[PDB]
Amino acid sequence: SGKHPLVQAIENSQLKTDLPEFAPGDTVVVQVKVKEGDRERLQAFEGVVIAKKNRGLNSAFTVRKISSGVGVERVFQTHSPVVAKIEVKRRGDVRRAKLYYLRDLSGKAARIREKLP
Amino acid sequence: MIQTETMLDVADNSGARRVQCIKVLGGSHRRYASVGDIIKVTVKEAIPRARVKKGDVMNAVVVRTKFGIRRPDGSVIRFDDNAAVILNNNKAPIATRIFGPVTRELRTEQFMKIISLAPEVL
Amino acid sequence: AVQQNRKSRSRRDMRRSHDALTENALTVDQATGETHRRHHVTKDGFYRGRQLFA
Amino acid sequence: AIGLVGRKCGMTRIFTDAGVSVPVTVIEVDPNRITQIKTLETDGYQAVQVTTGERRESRVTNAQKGHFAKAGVAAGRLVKEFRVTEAELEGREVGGTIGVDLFTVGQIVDVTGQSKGKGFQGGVKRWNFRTQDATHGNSVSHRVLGSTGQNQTPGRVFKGKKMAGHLGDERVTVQGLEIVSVDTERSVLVVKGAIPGATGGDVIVRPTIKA
Amino acid sequence: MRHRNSGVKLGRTSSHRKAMFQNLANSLFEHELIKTTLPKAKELRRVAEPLITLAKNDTVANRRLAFARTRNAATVGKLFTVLGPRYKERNGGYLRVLKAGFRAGDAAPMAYVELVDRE
RNA sequence: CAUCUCAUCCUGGGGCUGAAGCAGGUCCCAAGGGUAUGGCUGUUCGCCAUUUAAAGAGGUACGCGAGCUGGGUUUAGAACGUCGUGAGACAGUUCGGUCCCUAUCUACCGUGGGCGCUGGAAAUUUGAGAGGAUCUGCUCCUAGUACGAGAGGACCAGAGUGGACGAACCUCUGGUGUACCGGUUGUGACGCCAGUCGCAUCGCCGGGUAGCUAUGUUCGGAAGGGAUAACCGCUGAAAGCAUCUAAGCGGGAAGCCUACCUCAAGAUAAGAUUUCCCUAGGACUUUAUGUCCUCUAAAGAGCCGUUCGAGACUAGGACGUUGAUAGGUUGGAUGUGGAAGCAUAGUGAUAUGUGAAGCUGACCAAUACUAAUUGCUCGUGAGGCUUGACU
RNA sequence: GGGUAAGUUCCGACCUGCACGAAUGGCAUAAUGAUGGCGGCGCUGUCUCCAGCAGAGGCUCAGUGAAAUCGAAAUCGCUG
RNA sequence: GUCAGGUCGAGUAGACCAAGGCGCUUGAGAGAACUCUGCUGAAGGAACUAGGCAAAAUGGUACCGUAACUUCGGGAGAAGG
RNA sequence: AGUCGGCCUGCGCGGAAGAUGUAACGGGG
RNA sequence: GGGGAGUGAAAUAGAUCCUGAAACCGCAUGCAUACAAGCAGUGGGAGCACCUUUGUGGUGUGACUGCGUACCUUUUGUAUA
Ligand SMILES: [Mg+2]
Ligand SMILES: [Mg+2]
Ligand SMILES: [Mg+2]
Ligand SMILES: [Mg+2]
Ligand SMILES: [Mg+2]
Ligand SMILES: [Mg+2]
Ligand SMILES: [Mg+2]
Ligand SMILES: [Mg+2]
Ligand SMILES: [Mg+2]
Ligand SMILES: [Mg+2]
Ligand SMILES: [Mg+2]
Ligand SMILES: [Mg+2]
Ligand SMILES: [Mg+2]
Ligand SMILES: [Mg+2]
Ligand SMILES: [Mg+2]
Ligand SMILES: [Mg+2]
Ligand SMILES: [Mg+2]
Ligand SMILES: [Mg+2]
Ligand SMILES: [Mg+2]
Ligand SMILES: [Mg+2]
Ligand SMILES: [Mg+2]
Ligand SMILES: [Mg+2]
Ligand SMILES: [Mg+2]
Ligand SMILES: [Mg+2]
Ligand SMILES: [Mg+2]
Ligand SMILES: [Mg+2]
Ligand SMILES: [Mg+2]
Ligand SMILES: [Mg+2]
Ligand SMILES: [Mg+2]
Ligand SMILES: [Mg+2]
Ligand SMILES: [Mg+2]
Ligand SMILES: [Mg+2]
Ligand SMILES: [Mg+2]
Ligand SMILES: [Mg+2]
Ligand SMILES: [Mg+2]
Ligand SMILES: [Mg+2]
Ligand SMILES: [Mg+2]
Ligand SMILES: [Mg+2]
Repeated sequence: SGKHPLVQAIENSQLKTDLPEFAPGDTVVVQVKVKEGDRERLQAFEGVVIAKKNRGLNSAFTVRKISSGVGVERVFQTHSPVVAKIEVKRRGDVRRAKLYYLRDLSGKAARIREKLP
Repeated sequence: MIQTETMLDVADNSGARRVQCIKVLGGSHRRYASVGDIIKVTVKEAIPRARVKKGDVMNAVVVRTKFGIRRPDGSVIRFDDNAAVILNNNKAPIATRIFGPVTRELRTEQFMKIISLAPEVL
Repeated sequence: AVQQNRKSRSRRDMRRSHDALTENALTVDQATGETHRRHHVTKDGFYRGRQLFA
Repeated sequence: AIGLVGRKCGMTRIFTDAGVSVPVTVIEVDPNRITQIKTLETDGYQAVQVTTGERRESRVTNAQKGHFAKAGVAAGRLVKEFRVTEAELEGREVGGTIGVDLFTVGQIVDVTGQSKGKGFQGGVKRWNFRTQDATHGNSVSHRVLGSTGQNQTPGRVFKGKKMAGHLGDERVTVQGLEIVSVDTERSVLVVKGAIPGATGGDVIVRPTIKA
Repeated sequence: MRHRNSGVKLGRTSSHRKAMFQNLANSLFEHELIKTTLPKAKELRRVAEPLITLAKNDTVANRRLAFARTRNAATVGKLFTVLGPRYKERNGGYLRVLKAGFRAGDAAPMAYVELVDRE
């Protein structure tokens, strides 16, 4: 809503309608459409949301996982059709909006507390 | 974004631990090597009993960068390290084990083996 | 850093040919007959039929 | 070739069904009104003069008032000419309108606009000059030009020497852009890529001349 | 470049600038008519009018916000007892800025800032 | 930071070959573009390492210190070897050792004012001309074909994807974001508790909206036409033959002219089109675009104001009440991350609820609340003459 | 020979010492040195390659008001 | 040469304050290049350069631990945790 | 049906590549 | 600081006071000057203005045009950069 109404009307015709309510600190599974040529399949990318940007069609969220000993960060565009599905496994209890400090912790130090009703 | 003097982790079992890029190949005045680019390296650290010795000038291919790869949908994929895989004189991977994940930009005829041996292909 | 010849008086005047001043925009106020600078308050505190410091 | 006059409304993205994200610029196209047609017998060249937008009547001089009243159009905020050919002038006529449906999806176009003005700029920003060393005994010259010539032959500075000066705010054409969408109900073009200027600036869209 | 940027500098650090506009707003709320330089007067709108908008509703949290932005207890009292109630149904525009010639020692252009329904 | 030459390093076009193909050797034409990063050394050079299509040769005060540096060399200190009785010295070596100038003129890069342009004005333009750009790799296909004993391995033509360079832009990815939010140390103050301000590099730390920006994103060097270089000709005499040449007719290059982009009528040859404005009286002779007096003040321009994604100042763009130009207000969006107060639990630090709350520069949209005035100045009164055409 | 992918420097050797050498001392030496040379870890805008921001000048306005220089100037280019 | 308070502090270091004294005798705008002085900076990390010049970095207290070599004192706050 | 190739000479041709701009008739020509 | 008035033979003899030069700096009038390249003059020369005259006159200016690289010193020789 920081844009002109015409840009808004254009970018609102392609918003996704069913997105889960996730916040930074939540562990999520993102299904990603992969094309190995003619084959179409889903890949699961599971990790902690460390950043979440709210811009309507320009929204995004960063997910950090630790695969095979190596840290991987993936930024997903929320309304991209390659994001087939987002599933919230567990919710975290953080005190900031960006958990960039997790980039410098490992293992026991990088644990996030679980949010409980 | 690998340039000359960058140090890389070796993402295979060829015997090297640390390498250092001394040339970005494929064009005059070429500055950087991204994931999938071929690189001239020198071996800085090696395991004691290996096929690769410290001081060897070799080829390698970049498989992980901290700067990240763009995807057509607008995504970035970043890794916590820079990693390369040593190759032959004719640009073929000399490894039998790949460590850590890799990306699908390596899905070509020459690097098929790297994909087949990787524990995870992002 | 410095001139090699003294500049003639004619070139000095030709340089100053752009130095002239302009008059200001003055209007006669109708509520006081006064002359003031346009869009400015008068020195008596009047502006467009309104008074400051009665 | 006849084109459109629009306004850069801003940038967005369009997601394709295959997941590709496409950076796009939205051009708002108030339907252009043909004010004049220039032919060979009267002007010495063929062109279509068109107006778009609106201008309040107190900002329209009497000359332009009569020039718009001769045609059957209302005063716009700017008037522009397009150099055309015959057989590109068949159903064109004064008082007619040239709308957004003159373009097709996938058609390649050139967009002309006025680039953003950066004011007075030095060699580094304006000519990609290299800076001198920041700290190795370097004196008070880091972003300066360096040498501007040679010694006593020629004993002058050559014309076209790249120096500091005013940068930007020029007329720029980007060729080879693709029409991503033609919304005729919103009177909007959506083109792939970046177009010169700031949001709200005037842009000319023409069919590509490279062909 | 300065494209779309808001705010002034006036040859002061941001601490000095914040302090000086605090002082100016206190002075204006106390006298309701002051004479200052024209650029200072034009930036004083963006500082002093949100204070009145804040003082329209009288809560302890609002009075504490007003004190944090003015650090003057008499200014807060006057905002919430006089100036707030006065401009209750006025939608902005509580200040009036009028150009007032030039300073003698400076030739700096001047302006009067006054409150709208004062006196 | 350059600019030129061509005796060409690559790329382009050819002749010959001890030219099978691939690849070379050599000569001719060709200066459009391009033409490494490092280790050593004060080095230029050179050697080496690894690239590249290539890592050209030169001129320019061995281009460039009123642009930078000061490692070498060539002041004064000191030492070694050597020479000298010595003061001292060097076919030498070693450690250390102040780099001034606010730019008048020319030049150059930008940006204005004046006047001119055969009455004035507001627009839109033509293009004489000028500048910019001009590079190239690899893969696939043709085709494992032509060629070759095999090995190997094409021309021509097509498609794709790169490097370097350039431009624009900020949707994305990031950076910054000292007027946005939060945490926290010390100290002082607000009477005090609470709350929250000042100062400590923005105190420090963590995020971050616009704008700007690259490392981000898109685009560019496409195709064509004309005249040619070397070269290849056709027909053809001089010279019964031959012969590209004398007559005549062709082909032919990254080069030339166009073509693409930008500027451009101070192009004084000052161009074109559309529209708009001005139609009053007298007197006096120097009898002529003559002078003075009265009446007139247009189209429009400027001053001034609110301003701007425009800007050093300018200029340029928008608006000035019959108005959204700026601010404010309202709503939204965003960012931050759970305000204060109160309650509750706890010995307390603290936690929870009220409530994703509170606050939120620069954004979007509405909204005359504040400020853009009632004005003034400039710009005139139908635009000389001579010919020729229509009238 | 070592060190580096690559070392005119460095270190260890060799001895062909142009032209070392024993109180103008020879060869070593713990500690010490704002001492000379070389190498490494960390760290970095030193750099690739620069971007943003803050303050102070620069710029505009008001006030005050220098300097060196200077035969006189109606003070362009190119080729000679 | 003398005096020299508070909080914390080993301190006459330092941060903020008291008593006391001051705002440094041109200002106002604007917020271009360029210069100076700072702050931050993706990826890399000496490839810079004559030379890591300059910057960045380290940094307190207690405890553990500390090599070669040595003139037996050191080295040594070695290093590091 | 004239043709061949030797001399001696007048005037021409090639041999003939450079760096700011034609630039080796002062220029137009 | 000045304008009058007054004094004085005189006040552009008024105290920065006899005379009051030049450089240098104003204002007024006439003519020239915004398509044109250089030691700034010289030879010619239209036009305009003002005086006068019945001028083949005078005074100012100078469109256009041919020619034309200061002076001194020192030198074999200097526009000499
Ligand atoms: Mg004069
Ligand atoms: Mg200095
Ligand atoms: Mg400096
Ligand atoms: Mg703004
Ligand atoms: Mg100042
Ligand atoms: Mg501060
Ligand atoms: Mg040649
Ligand atoms: Mg070298
Ligand atoms: Mg030189
Ligand atoms: Mg030296
Ligand atoms: Mg961006
Ligand atoms: Mg940003
Ligand atoms: Mg308290
Ligand atoms: Mg203090
Ligand atoms: Mg708001
Ligand atoms: Mg708080
Ligand atoms: Mg070295
Ligand atoms: Mg000796
Ligand atoms: Mg002896
Ligand atoms: Mg002796
Ligand atoms: Mg080294
Ligand atoms: Mg001249
Ligand atoms: Mg010359
Ligand atoms: Mg102290
Ligand atoms: Mg960095
Ligand atoms: Mg980093
Ligand atoms: Mg180096
Ligand atoms: Mg170097
Ligand atoms: Mg240092
Ligand atoms: Mg430091
Ligand atoms: Mg006298
Ligand atoms: Mg006298
Ligand atoms: Mg003239
Ligand atoms: Mg002599
Ligand atoms: Mg001599
Ligand atoms: Mg002579
Ligand atoms: Mg002389
Ligand atoms: Mg001279």
